[PDB]
Amino acid sequence: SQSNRELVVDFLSYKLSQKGYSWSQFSIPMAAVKQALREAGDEFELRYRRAFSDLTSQLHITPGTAYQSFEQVVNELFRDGVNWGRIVAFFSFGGALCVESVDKEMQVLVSRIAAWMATYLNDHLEPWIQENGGWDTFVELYGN
Ligand SMILES: C/C(=N\Nc1nc2ccccc2s1)c1ccc(-c2cccc(S(=O)(=O)NC(=O)CCCCCc3ccccc3)c2)o1
Repeated sequence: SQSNRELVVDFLSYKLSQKGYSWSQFSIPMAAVKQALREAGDEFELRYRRAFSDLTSQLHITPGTAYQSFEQVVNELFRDGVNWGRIVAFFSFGGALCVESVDKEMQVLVSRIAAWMATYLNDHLEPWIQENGGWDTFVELYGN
């Protein structure tokens, strides 16, 4: 999808803005999915992410690191399969890897992390999203 590409892009830009970094590595129901996912991600970071294993601990992200490394770590969010919260967490996770990377002046890694997210979302998560009524059902379940 291209739709999903802009979600990842929307999410990462919001998060970089929010946490105080440049988001300029990045140059209706869709504004509505964006919002719902934005807020979802904030609620997950606020209330919940504290409980989980730091998956950022299990991926010292560096210029050498490739998609399989990424994939293998995100796979830990989905050993029991996909659900909406785990998808929210997946976006959280990416945002996190963007904050660390800019915090590590590797600002260029960002767009690549966004590449990986769009690949991972599209290869593994999409089959579930569609089965479960797509993003419009997420919004209905997590709006406001
Ligand atoms: C380890 C991990 N995440 N780690 C992360 N690290 C970072 C760092 C930065 C940003 C995001 C993350 S996410 C992980 C695995 C699964 C999930 C997850 C994410 C979102 C939602 C959910 S959830 O909604 O599906 N909830 C759970 O999985 C917990 C439910 C536990 C029920 C246990 C139970 C047993 C028997 C009877 C009743 C209940 C899981 O996170």
